[PDB]
Amino acid sequence: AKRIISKKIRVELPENYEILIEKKVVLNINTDNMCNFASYRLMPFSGFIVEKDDRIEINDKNWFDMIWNEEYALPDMSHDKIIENIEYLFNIKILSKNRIKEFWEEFCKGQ
Amino acid sequence: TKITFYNSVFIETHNGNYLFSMPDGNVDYLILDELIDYIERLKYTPYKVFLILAKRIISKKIRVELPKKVVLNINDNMCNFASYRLMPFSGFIVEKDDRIEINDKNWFDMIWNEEYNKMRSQIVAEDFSALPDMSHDKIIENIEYLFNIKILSKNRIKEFWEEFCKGQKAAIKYITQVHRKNPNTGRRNWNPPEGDFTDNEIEKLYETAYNTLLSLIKYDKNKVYNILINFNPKL
Amino acid sequence: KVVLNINTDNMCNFASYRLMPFSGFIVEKDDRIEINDKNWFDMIWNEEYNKMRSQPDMSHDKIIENIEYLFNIKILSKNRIKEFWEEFCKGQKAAIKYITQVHRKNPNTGRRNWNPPEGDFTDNEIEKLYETAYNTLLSLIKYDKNKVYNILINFNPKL
Amino acid sequence: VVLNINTDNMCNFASYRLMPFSGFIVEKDDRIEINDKNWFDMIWNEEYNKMRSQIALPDMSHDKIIENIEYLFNIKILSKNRIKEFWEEFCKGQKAAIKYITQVHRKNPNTGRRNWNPPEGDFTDNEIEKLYETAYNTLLSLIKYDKNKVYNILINFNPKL
Amino acid sequence: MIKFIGTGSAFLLETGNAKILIDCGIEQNNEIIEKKINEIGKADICILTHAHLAASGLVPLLVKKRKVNKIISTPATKELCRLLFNDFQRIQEENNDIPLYSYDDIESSFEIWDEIDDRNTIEL
Amino acid sequence: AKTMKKIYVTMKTLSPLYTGEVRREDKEAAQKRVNFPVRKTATNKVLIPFKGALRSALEIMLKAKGENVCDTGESRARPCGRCVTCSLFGSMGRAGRASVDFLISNDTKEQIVRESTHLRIERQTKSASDTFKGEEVIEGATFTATITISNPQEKDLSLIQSALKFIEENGIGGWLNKGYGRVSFEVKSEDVATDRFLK
Amino acid sequence: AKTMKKIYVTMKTLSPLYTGEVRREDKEAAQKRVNFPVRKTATNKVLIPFKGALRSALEIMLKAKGENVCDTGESRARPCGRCVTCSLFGSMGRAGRASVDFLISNDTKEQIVRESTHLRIERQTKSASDTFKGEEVIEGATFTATITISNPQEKDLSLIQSALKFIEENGIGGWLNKGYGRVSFEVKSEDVATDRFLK
Amino acid sequence: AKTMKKIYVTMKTLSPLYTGEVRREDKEAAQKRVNFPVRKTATNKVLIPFKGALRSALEIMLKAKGENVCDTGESRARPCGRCVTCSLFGSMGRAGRASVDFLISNDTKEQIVRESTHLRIERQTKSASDTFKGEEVIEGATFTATITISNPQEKDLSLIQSALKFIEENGIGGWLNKGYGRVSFEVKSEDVATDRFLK
RNA sequence: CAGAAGAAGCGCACCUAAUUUCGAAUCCAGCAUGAGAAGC
Ligand SMILES: [Zn+2]
Ligand SMILES: [Zn+2]
Ligand SMILES: [Zn+2]
Ligand SMILES: [Zn+2]
Repeated sequence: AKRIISKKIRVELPENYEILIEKKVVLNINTDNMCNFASYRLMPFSGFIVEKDDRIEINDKNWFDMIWNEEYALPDMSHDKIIENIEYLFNIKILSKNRIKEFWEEFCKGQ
Repeated sequence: TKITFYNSVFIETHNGNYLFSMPDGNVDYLILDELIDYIERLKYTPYKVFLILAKRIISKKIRVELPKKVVLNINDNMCNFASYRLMPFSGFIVEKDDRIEINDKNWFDMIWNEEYNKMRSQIVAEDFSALPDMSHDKIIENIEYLFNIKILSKNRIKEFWEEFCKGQKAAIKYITQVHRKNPNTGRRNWNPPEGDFTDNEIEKLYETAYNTLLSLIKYDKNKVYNILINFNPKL
Repeated sequence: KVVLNINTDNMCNFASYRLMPFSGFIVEKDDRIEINDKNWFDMIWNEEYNKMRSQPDMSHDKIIENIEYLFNIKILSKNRIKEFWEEFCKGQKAAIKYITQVHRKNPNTGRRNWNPPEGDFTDNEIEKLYETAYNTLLSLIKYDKNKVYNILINFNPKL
Repeated sequence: VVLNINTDNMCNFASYRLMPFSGFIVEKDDRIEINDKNWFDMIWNEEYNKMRSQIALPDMSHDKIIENIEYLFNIKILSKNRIKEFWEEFCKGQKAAIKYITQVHRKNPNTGRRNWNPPEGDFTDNEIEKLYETAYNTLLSLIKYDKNKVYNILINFNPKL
Repeated sequence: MIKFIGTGSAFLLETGNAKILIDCGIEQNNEIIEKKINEIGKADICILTHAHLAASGLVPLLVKKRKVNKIISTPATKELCRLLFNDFQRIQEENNDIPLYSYDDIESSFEIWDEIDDRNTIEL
Repeated sequence: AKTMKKIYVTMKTLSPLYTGEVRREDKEAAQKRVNFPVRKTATNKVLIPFKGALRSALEIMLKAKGENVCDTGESRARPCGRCVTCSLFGSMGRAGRASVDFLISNDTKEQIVRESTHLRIERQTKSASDTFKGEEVIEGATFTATITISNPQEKDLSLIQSALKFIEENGIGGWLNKGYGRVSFEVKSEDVATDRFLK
Repeated sequence: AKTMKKIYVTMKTLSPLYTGEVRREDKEAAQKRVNFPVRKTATNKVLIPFKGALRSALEIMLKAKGENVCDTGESRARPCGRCVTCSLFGSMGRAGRASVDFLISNDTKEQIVRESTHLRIERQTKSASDTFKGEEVIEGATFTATITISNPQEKDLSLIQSALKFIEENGIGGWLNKGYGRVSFEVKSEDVATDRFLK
Repeated sequence: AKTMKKIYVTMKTLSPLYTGEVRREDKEAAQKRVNFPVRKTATNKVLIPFKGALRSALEIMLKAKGENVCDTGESRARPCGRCVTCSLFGSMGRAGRASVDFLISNDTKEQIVRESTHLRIERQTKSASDTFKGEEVIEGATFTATITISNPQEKDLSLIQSALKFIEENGIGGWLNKGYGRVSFEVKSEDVATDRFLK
């Protein structure tokens, strides 16, 4: 604790017991031209939502534009090769619906 | 709100020890080369500094921010592209009385189906635009008997009148729908007769209700209203 | 020809077009395929529905005692005497019809359209007071107009 | 003004001919066009394709369609649940309706079973299979017709769908 | 907000819509452990860092008292904890002290047990 | 009259909730699709009447305690004007001192209203004899109200909280005998000055 | 009046239990994954209807005794308003004196609801012709309800207890003849005051 | 009606028994222990389907006898509603008079369930080609189920005992062809008044 | 810095997870009070 307070870092020991951080979502799109269709005040909008540290910011194409001008193991087989191989092994009954089910189950846990 | 002045206003609330521009206490928000040491002099390095300078102070391991209803996103697979984490999403912002929801195309498709079902089921053919025969007394007799036993009720007479205002054809549609014996359940939409009976008798009173209401649609509106107003005084 | 009677003010701009979802009624004419809103059809539904629908004996000294009692235990009121006097001025028949309407006990609920007596009355004394109101007002039916007005004017001074 | 809606399904309310509708007033260069939901689905695919980029149905006549749907409704193949779920997939787009009728008609390669409801009554196996193919062809022909006429065809067999 | 319960150690992080738990475990009195377990309340998730009994030992006790809906951990931490919980129950029963949970609590704890790897973002 | 008691009331549903639609046009339009519509605002929010529930609660509780409380509720009954319920809720003379707002949701019908299937089952055959659909409000739905007592007496918040416990125990509205309407209340009582707005 | 009976009813589930989802949105959401969803609250607890089971129980037993009871199981059958079942659970004239709550589980759906595979076997080839998935409540899961009887009478707890025994024998919920829904009921009754909340 | 036939059936296994687990979570929890888990309750007791073997037994023998009977084993079949098996066990609208409880054991899994090594042997090398581990219920295990028949008829006990003789000679559960499932049923039937719980 | 108790191998696969009926009926929609006062 003494060494990390020496690194200017606040530390709360468990023999003791405060700011309110709150991540917010910013529209950043102008909600003037807005109608009511089915008793809901709605607007179809095209945008590029961004997740910034501490803030989710919905952002119009103006955003992508500015950021566009600013900016600008496992083996390998083609997509059609994968579909053709799983098609053949499905009709040769090596790959089954249960094997594909558990491969999807383990792939949903990570790679 | 404990406020202290320095050569700097050090307001110390319970929501953070704010300081607009170095005290010896813990400082949470710094509302701010010469600039870097001032932050280095503060013990318990601040959570956020509200300011080229930002690039450097980010690399000094410090958070920055550079200067209504709650907005809730309902749409979530993003991508690294152009540095910032990001996704393409087209959607709909909706402005509720206490919130702003960010919905997608499935919500609008849902409310499109929910509105289209309301739209398509409001006008039913010739609204406000081969019937059997019965004497007026026989109509009075059968509607009175089927009002005493609970087949032709006040709600049935009311809903007869509302559809018969919308034309003869809508009234025939309503009467055919009420008399319809569903082949999967063997049941008509007539309210069942009160009093001890038998299924042949009950089916014949249902048939009597069908023929007496159908023989009333051929009559004039005023004559229909003056037959039914003796039973349901509203309509 | 096409006329848009729907208000064109509020319109979003998605996909570089000014689009707006509407839910209305496309309506035919001699040459006008007009798009008329929800309110227009509430106009024509109300218009068409409204168009298709629009097309005994007792003593006077005992009568005074009865209307006093029934005005003091609140069965007979200023409003009852008012509508009784209007129906009396529209005829004998309609006033008997109104007295019948008020006294009519609905078989489904067993409720008459009088005002309930206040006080610790049980069931059949309230029923006897309702019958008393029936026979008192229906005995007042046969009397001449001047006598009914002088009888009612003690209780409801407006009528 | 340029209506992009077929002006059919028009009832006669009193001395008035009209059509319940929901669409979009897409005000453009001088058109102020009235385009339906299919245009909005195209527009949504336009946007949700363009924005990402920065990172043969048979003809069967209408009266034969009512005749076949009626025959299949009385022999318990096109039940009210089938008409309801077909309507829910039809309002979700025609492609989802192709997917649903393909899924229900697909004779599973292992079991040999289709997902229709079995015919009630005496029918041979070849006859039952021809009835299942009739169900596929009739609903696949119903996918082409527009939303209003499909609602009129399906409302006479399922009153709540 | 975060509560530091710790006998047993645990980290309850009440978000405001859930009660997420970190490392319910006991390295070493059974009654005060049970009272301290009752002090946590119904938790939506019980996240396990590692498969040591200092951070996983009380997980079957939490499914005895039905205080956890899902026990997420790493796929190797789970398999480890199979052997770990049967060994802890073998030692506890073998010592003739009254078992703090049972083998059925072990089984049912692995009935609601999900498993994710590193760098896999769950949203619950 | 210098003070005003504001009781902010926050009601969370511990059960399905139903309160029927009273508006004839809205009821008919919804009865084309669901036989028992729930009461709804035009802003698509759920509205329970709250003054009658509180008044009925206080009338049965205060009649049980043996107090001088009349029975509004009997057919065309006249409030006496001398009870505590006539003081807090009104008589034919003076109005009620407590303005009881409707219990309006913070959520919209898409989020809290579900159409549910209810049955009548024949006893001997044990099969469905009747079927109907009813709109209900989900569990955990949060509703708000603000009771505003003008000329506040000292036993006014206690009676409101007692009525809130009675509404918790009997249910707020709708099919209360079937299990619907079981709720819980949170009471943010306060005492504001009447000249709060005059700056 | 002046007292209210409170029957605190605790179910322990002995066989598995199924009561299907009634809400159209929740059912249509779950029929993608499971062909027989279970009734579930929005706070993820299991919901069993209890008033109809207690009604139906008492109607069968009192019709078998010969005591006069109406039938409210027949299609659109008007309640009589004179029988003891009409006094306890309700008629069209007078409401039910017994306010039966919903049987709500003490535990969450991810702790007592399991998804199960059911079949139809061809009687001749002894081979699966149909496979469906259904959600069931596990055995030993505990449900709670309060039967809150206003205007108490003497035979209103015992008949309820009698009806509970019938629900112990026949079952509650669905799939009652395949063995689903055999349960045990434990009862704790108390005559709470009607003015208990008045502080 | 006025009576109800309660048939208490005690079944003793005369060979190993396998009824496979239907719950998803119980199978996925046991997939690293036993490849064929036994259907057990959450009270750790073995749960066997009983309605469905009785129906299949009665349908096969009544089809063999030539008496009119439908097949509720063919895929998505509709029970006719007229045959006797539709009376006892049910149809789509009339429901089963014979409420057939699950065969819950009298003991726990630790006493009756054992984990076993089953094999597939090559016919030309006489070698263990596949080894797979499955649970089974031991011999002598006792299971109990109560069949409660409402509206009792004359040929309802006799048909159920005939069906139980069919399950005695054919088997209950899975792996019936290998020798698994051979049992002995013992029946004690009694007619109870439907108003027996009133007191 | 946390648990620990005659050989050998194996302890895995596959299918199915759908279908259908019902979604109505009924009662109620009243009553009461106040119709004045004051300035220019
Ligand atoms: Zn460790
Ligand atoms: Zn009073
Ligand atoms: Zn009755
Ligand atoms: Zn049959």
